[PDB]
Amino acid sequence: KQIYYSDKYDDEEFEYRHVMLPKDIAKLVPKTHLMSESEWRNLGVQQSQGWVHYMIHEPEPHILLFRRPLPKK
Amino acid sequence: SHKQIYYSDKYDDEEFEYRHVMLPKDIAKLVPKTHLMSESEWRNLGVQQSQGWVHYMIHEPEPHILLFRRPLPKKP
Repeated sequence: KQIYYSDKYDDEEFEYRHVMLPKDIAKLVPKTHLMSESEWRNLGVQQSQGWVHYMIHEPEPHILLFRRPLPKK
Repeated sequence: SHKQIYYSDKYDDEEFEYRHVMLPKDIAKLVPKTHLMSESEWRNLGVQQSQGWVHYMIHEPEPHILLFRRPLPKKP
């Protein structure tokens, strides 16, 4: 498999997006704490900047929810 | 599923920058069977990406997958 990034969906202050990890590397996503910008890059998830892991997902561990405030506004 | 379309990483080389959008199989049919798309055509599918992308090939085996590519600068 490979990593797939979705389309962005934004709200009143955040441009949203989530990554789809192959179950292969999903078993490296810590379940106890959010990943640091430096942490997820080490996984394989290449993105721009300002994209930060904002929420832990216990149900579906292969989905990394990312956030970032609207385009350097 | 608040999302269905998926973009892969920009695997590139010293000539062209690649990527490939992945449509949900419930749309493969709206994808022109006989010709390559124009920016307008794929944007219509809902594929959102940088303007410079170009539909250079139809993925025969599994058609629901769009194959884009763009030129990588430096010579020229």
